[PDB]
Amino acid sequence: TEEQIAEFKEAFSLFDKDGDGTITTKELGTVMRSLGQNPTEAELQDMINEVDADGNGTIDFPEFLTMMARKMKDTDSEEEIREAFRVFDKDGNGYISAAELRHVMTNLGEKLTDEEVDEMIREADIDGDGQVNYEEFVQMMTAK
Amino acid sequence: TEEQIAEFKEAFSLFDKDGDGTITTKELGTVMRSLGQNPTEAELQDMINEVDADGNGTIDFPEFLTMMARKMKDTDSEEEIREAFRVFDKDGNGYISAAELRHVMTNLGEKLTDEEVDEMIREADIDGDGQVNYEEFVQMMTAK
Amino acid sequence: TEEQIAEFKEAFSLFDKDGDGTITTKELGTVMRSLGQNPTEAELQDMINEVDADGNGTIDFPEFLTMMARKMKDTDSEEEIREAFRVFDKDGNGYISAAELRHVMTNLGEKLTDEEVDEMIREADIDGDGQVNYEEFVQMMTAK
Amino acid sequence: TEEQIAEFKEAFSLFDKDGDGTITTKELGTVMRSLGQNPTEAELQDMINEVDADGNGTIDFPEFLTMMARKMKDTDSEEEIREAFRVFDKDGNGYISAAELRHVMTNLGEKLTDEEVDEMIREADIDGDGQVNYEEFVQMMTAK
Amino acid sequence: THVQGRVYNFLERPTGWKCFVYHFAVFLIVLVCLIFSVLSTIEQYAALATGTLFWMEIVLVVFFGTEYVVRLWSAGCRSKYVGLWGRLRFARKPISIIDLIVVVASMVVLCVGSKATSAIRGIRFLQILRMLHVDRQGGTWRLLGSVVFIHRQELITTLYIGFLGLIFSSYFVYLAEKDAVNESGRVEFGSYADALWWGVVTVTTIGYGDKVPQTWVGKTIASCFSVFAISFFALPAGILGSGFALKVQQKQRQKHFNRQIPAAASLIQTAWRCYAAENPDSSTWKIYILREHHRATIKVIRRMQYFVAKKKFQQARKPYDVRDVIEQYSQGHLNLMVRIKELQRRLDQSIG
Amino acid sequence: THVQGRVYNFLERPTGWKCFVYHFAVFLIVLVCLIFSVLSTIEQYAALATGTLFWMEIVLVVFFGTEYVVRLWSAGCRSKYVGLWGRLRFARKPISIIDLIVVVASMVVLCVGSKATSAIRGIRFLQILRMLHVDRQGGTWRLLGSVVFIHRQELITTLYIGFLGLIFSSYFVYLAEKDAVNESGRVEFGSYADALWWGVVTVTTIGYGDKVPQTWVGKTIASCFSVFAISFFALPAGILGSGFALKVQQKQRQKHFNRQIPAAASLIQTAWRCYAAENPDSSTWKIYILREHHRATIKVIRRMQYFVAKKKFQQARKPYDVRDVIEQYSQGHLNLMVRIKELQRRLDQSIG
Amino acid sequence: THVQGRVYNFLERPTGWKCFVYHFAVFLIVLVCLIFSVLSTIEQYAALATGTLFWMEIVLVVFFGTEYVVRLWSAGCRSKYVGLWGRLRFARKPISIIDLIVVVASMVVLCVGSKATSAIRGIRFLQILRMLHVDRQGGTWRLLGSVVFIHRQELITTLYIGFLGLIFSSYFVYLAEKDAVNESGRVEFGSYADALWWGVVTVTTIGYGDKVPQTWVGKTIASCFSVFAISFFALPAGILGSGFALKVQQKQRQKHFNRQIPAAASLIQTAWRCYAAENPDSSTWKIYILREHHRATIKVIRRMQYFVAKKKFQQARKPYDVRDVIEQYSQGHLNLMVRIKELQRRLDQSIG
Amino acid sequence: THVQGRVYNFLERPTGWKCFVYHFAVFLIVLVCLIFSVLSTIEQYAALATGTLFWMEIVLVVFFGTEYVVRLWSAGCRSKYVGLWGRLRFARKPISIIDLIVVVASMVVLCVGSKATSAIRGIRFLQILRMLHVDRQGGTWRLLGSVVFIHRQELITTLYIGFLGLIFSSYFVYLAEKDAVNESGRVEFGSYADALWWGVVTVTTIGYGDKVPQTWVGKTIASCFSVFAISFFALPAGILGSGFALKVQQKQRQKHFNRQIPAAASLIQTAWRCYAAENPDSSTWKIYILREHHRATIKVIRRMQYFVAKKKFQQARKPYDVRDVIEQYSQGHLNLMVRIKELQRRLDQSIG
Ligand SMILES: [Ca+2]
Ligand SMILES: [Ca+2]
Ligand SMILES: [Ca+2]
Ligand SMILES: [Ca+2]
Ligand SMILES: [Ca+2]
Ligand SMILES: [Ca+2]
Ligand SMILES: [Ca+2]
Ligand SMILES: [Ca+2]
Repeated sequence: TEEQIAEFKEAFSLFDKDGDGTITTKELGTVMRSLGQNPTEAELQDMINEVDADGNGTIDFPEFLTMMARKMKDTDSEEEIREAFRVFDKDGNGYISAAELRHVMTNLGEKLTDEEVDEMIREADIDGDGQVNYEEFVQMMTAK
Repeated sequence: TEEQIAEFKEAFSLFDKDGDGTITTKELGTVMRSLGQNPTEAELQDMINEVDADGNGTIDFPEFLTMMARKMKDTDSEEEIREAFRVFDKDGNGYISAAELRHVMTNLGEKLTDEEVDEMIREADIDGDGQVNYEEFVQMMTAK
Repeated sequence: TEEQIAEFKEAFSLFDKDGDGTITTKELGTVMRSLGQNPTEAELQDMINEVDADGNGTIDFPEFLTMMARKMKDTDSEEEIREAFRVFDKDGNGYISAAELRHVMTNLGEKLTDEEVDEMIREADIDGDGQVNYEEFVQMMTAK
Repeated sequence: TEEQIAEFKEAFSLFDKDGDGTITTKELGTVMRSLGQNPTEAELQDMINEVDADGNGTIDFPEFLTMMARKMKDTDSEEEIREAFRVFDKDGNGYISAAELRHVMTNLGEKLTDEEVDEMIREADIDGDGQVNYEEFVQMMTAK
Repeated sequence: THVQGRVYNFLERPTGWKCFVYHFAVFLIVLVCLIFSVLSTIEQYAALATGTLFWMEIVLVVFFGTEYVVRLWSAGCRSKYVGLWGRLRFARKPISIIDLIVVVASMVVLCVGSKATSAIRGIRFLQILRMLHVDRQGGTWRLLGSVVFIHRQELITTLYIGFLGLIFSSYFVYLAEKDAVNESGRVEFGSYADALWWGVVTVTTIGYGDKVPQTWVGKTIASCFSVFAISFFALPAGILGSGFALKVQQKQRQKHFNRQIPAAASLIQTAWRCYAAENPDSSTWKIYILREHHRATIKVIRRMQYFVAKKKFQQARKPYDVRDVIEQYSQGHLNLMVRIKELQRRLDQSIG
Repeated sequence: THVQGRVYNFLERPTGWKCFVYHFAVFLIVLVCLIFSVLSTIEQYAALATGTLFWMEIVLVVFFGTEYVVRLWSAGCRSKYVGLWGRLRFARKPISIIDLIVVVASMVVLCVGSKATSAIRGIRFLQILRMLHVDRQGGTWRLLGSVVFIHRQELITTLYIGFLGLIFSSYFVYLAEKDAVNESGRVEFGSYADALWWGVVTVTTIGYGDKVPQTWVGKTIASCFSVFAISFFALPAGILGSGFALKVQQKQRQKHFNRQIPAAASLIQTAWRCYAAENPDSSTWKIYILREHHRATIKVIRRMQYFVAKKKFQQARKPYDVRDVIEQYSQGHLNLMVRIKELQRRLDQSIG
Repeated sequence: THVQGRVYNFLERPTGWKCFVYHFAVFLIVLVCLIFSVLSTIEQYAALATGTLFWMEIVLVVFFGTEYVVRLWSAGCRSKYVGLWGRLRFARKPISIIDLIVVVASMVVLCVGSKATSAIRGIRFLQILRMLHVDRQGGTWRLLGSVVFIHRQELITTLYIGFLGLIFSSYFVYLAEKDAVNESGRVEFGSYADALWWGVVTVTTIGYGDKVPQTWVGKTIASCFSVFAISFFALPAGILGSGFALKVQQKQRQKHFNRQIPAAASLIQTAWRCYAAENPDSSTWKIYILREHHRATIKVIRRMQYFVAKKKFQQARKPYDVRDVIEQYSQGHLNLMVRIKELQRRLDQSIG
Repeated sequence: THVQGRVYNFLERPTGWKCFVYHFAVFLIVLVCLIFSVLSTIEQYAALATGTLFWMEIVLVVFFGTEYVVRLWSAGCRSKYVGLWGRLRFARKPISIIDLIVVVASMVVLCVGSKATSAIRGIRFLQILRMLHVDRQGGTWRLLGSVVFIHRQELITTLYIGFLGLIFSSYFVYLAEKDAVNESGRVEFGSYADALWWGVVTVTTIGYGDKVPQTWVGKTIASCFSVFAISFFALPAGILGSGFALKVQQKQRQKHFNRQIPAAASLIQTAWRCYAAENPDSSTWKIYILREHHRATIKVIRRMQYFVAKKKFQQARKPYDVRDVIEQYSQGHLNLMVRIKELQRRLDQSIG
């Protein structure tokens, strides 16, 4: 929609903060370290290699529109998220325990804070039975 | 022709400027930086790997004659140039717009000056319709 | 067994000596250099890549239990040890000499001391005939 | 022969000059630089990777005997030397000119001195016709 | 506590040796019953087998009915098959529909018979159709479907060439042998229908010989057709054999299951964070640490983290190739360039 | 504005589901008409189909004529097919020539018939020939031609071996069975023509049996021939199946379409600069900045830039391999050698 | 000193040219005797061959008995075949059991005959069974078993599809041709037994023609069956040919035999050290140098060294791949990071 | 000056378009003469072709005689074929021997005939034998020999399995059908000779049907034999097709011809230096610069240089693989370790 295009326009302008019309890894790292995100060249290349579809190594306005034309509710999206829940399902019988989920969240990734760990155990719980109904969890991830 | 051989002879002598009979990446970089072409070892290896057909890593007189025995009007040449115009033809319907050509020229390559951008839009234009007749453009590239 | 689990528990605690619950290459190198084992990052990565089954790069208690659940008397174990004795059997006729074994032990590996070389030539010897009965040697490696 | 074994023995002793019984890249480089051969680690690894058949990275006496058990008059040897003369035979008609041989010898390899270039043009010449009889040249390489 | 999972493993997915041998015994006894029913029509076992058909039929239908009932009851272990809706989803599967159709047809025919040849043949059909139930991982049908899906354009092209070649060859055969009469006076090629039948026989190399050209030109064109189009007839066997061989070759280059665990966890975390970006009153915003217009920036950061996690997930599912080496070398070279530049700047500052 | 492009996409290159199903329906109705015409000669549909042949014939010829006309009119979208010369170039294509020949033959036969068996057979021939029009990307003919071109020497060698083997085997069969008489007195091998026919039948495994050797030596030599030469007969199927399998395997290692965009742009720029090197009065010479004899040097620089761009283009079209890793490692090692040498020189200067 | 090894090499594992030609001569004379016995029943050699059967039989049985005796005596060279128990282990091998059974059956039949057709046929059976003794490295049976073991699920799937397809096709053929009567009044398809026989003939492309459908629908369904299921019939040849081709392709990427010697020696040393960890009174504990509770730590160190040696052994047996390059690059990058960090720390300390 | 080379290129190794079309015309006219001679025996061309056989025979023998003479004369261009000994070496080649035998047989038969069927057949044999002369690069015979040599053990194993399987299957067929009588009273399986013939027909899928089992057990064992052993019959086609496919796949990874020039030159120089090490009075010893016992050291240095050059030559002939990357990374890492160690030592000296 036109309003969505305008929103992407001011988002691009704010993320640029330079007026050149192209946004670089230097500027992205600068804004993250202003926020305090201690960036890395690994993050910079993980950004360049996929979003920058033109291939010039920068972030142009038409490029940004192309990557904002994405959609997270794709059939491929819920299929891959379901397979991801199947990745750590060691038993393979459709039974998933909350203890292993808590351990993985705490010891891997961003090292989830106890607040968001409690958020995990409260949102994904059928009356706190320990066996989360991950299909409806996938549905309400996709529903957003 | 004999005159062509002589022309290649003085071209080799001028590009050498040393009298050793062999021309190296050091001398090529020196002459480019005298012209002001801020060379790079990447350019030096991109030169060595293809022209230096003998494989000794230098530029000898018989080598230079072998690489000047080239011809840019080869059937393979216009075939590959036509495929190259097909590379960025996103639509694939034979329609090419001048706006994308201008954007690519300005934002990629040598960062074409506005003068040569105007040269592009004036030479490749059927009365300025925006749909260049790229087949005749290929023909008059090959015709030189 | 429960006693075996307890033994693994105090072994993990002693090898940690930090109380964090996870043991790192830094601590392992520190304890080895306290023993005097002049460690190397090659040894550290050769440790991480195989024992650390979780993949977090450390030594956790459940991980340590998983790697202590091993067994050295496996059919694959004696098969691979028999193939290993077949590796340096140059003749391939089932005849193995003690001289080559002594030379290999002295000039390769940990550079076996004369004491353990004598241990080799006395344990693996059918009345000192020079032709060791390597099948029973494999059996009493596996029997432990 | 026993005399050949003894010759290899004193050759090994002279090339060692240390008495350890094993000869290393350090000692080989030292003796070459005493001769004045300005060695390189590339030469050292090109030596280790092929002669050192045991794989310990040094030059032991049994190893040296194994590599001196070679023979340069092997059928594979003259076959590969004939193919090597076929490698630079650009025409492929069995005709080889002495001018290209002289140019290759002078501009590649050890940069053959004019003395050995004259040796080339005098030994390999059927009355100085310029078309060397390379089959008999191969035969008298193999005959030694 | 785990009785439902245990019975589900015992029934749906046998493994090890106990359940594997049990399922093998069931399969072999089913095949023995099928072959005995095949031999029943022959006069050797015309009477005894037919008399014993009803007993084995009722025993088998009872066994498969109980098996279907217990499998449906144990289907509740799967999260997607929990409740009445989940049981319906399990039943709506093609295999479950096949099983219920087979058992209902069996009970219908048995109750009608209790109080002919077509009924018995339908019994064999439902037995061999239920025999397909042993396929549990889809290793036959799903595998062949995937193989076809990979090579759709190739099979389309090959079939197109084969049909066109056989059609032209049959037309040439007919025009050469319009008046084809074999020995002792029979018109073998009565029409191009006969020509097409001879062509398909030749391409399948049956060689029945009921329609064989009797002219030299016909023999030559038949030889040319055999040279050209029989290769099309032999294609798919070699094609899918090579496909299986290359799949097995690539089966040796998969990363260990623990390598994709960090990528899966990271993508789950990023997906949850993107979903929770719609919750303004969350308390996780200050963990990164006043904040009024930075919510959009945080949403963009979470979105790009989710995209990076998606890239990591696609990288995890694919085997090793040159791209991993290229990117590893690129990141190492960039790191060492950066470190050398920092050292150069610091040394230039220090020297003065 | 885009109506010509839209109709060109609808007709020439169907995609998605609407046009794809439309073209599938057209193809299936064409095949149904073809099979009904095939069944027409049989007495089941001798009268009704023949009576209805003219109606379907005129309807189809009108449909294909309109389709050809609209496709030719829409061909003007392509730049190479603009104007009368472009329309002629479109018509000079083999597919366009085939279509126009088919439609003109159809209208000729229909107008002659309006005011026999051969005419109807030619109608079927033109229908199946126009049926080849569905090939639009050349995925059948161009693909098979490319596959043959890749393996020309291999097919030449294999065919050479096969023909020589079958020729010697047939000669041995004839010399063994010059007086071959089967049961009840027929000379099956009347000549080496019969021997050659038996040999081709054996290598194609038809097994008609009209000429079968009756001697033990003949049986042994026939067995040897079957062992040796039938493999030649079975070659091409497996050969091109393996070729397709390896092509599909290599289909996973192509760079993204945006990676070759910089190379294409650079080569276009270098080509234009080389062409414009012939224009002395250009104003782009001073952009690099007095200049009298440096025009030749600038021409050489542009030529070497064009050669480098050509190398980049050839690199873009080929998939990943060891060469890319080798050159990347070489450039990185050279860069770090250069940087370390610069650091060493600067430090030696600084220490004094 | 080495006479037992020499005779073992001469008998069990011929190599070079002398023993190789000797074994080839033995094999060819055995085959000549077999083919002469095959020709014996024919009247050309009915009398002379039968009269000479006993002489060659006794000579051969004596030769193979002496060969078996000398091979069993020379089996003592192998360490696992030392002593009476080792001789029994050698005899318990399937090949040794086959040889002893063959020789005992031969001597039994010869002594019974000395003082009919079935006996002679059993003689041929034991001769061709002993003929299998030439397989010494298992290159036939062990290789085929390994190839099957690698592709067990693939052959299971392919066979499953093939049998199901042929079963349904045969049922369709029977239902189409229940009343199948060919020319001059014979019921070719008397039952679905005949239908199954015709189906297996078609899938094997024998084309005997004793049961050929006479209806158009039968011909169409037979053509569909030939298109679908004959590929299954042709699968295994191409499958294992591709397997052999890929094995030979991978045969070029093995490390030299001296490369695994250090890994083997290290794993032997670690295994011995782990075994000796149970010996508290050993004198090797102080070599690493007071020690009371460190025995468990030393045991853990030896265990992890043994695990690392096992990893090295598994790496040695596998050919080169991307993993080796990845780990080499990782270790080099880690080393140079560590060295650069040390240099940075030392320079920061020095500058002050 | 180059007339001998030009005629050698024109005759032995045609290339381009002129000589290529000339040789193609010669080959096609030879094939036309062969097929006309094949058709000569048939009564259509019984008289005219036979009357014209002598004219074409003498013309062709004169043409091939002149061609052989000029080729032998032009063979002197090759260095190994210089002089009478070189001409004999050229003549001793199998192709030259074949050509001279063919021409001498042709002139003998023509002079005898001038002043029967077997002679004409021998004429065809020598024509098709001389037809093999078009093979000049050995692309058929040498290629097949190399392919066999690569897979000797694989073909040995496969053939062994195939013959054993067919032998046991034929024995089972005979024991099942000892009294095999087909319809209307003929003993189809009169013996295991008939059983072997039926087995080879089945494995080759000829399906003549002269010996078809009439029992159910015979049909089952024949089906098992067809399932097992026909794959062996189909092996070699797929095996060598996969071999050709992998060879073509590896044809894309060869280094340019100029890359092996330095290795060849270095190995030639080292070989000459090793040969000249036997010449004490040479003047090249002082180029490296008093020298009494260093001659042995110089010989060892030259020998190790020759070995290194041999390693470079073996590396040049093999395509790219992981070993090149491994050694390049190893040398780069060693260089940068050495440089960093030198820098560390110099900095430690400087800081004091
Ligand atoms: Ca903007
Ligand atoms: Ca910045
Ligand atoms: Ca010059
Ligand atoms: Ca310079
Ligand atoms: Ca603890
Ligand atoms: Ca520490
Ligand atoms: Ca010594
Ligand atoms: Ca030194």
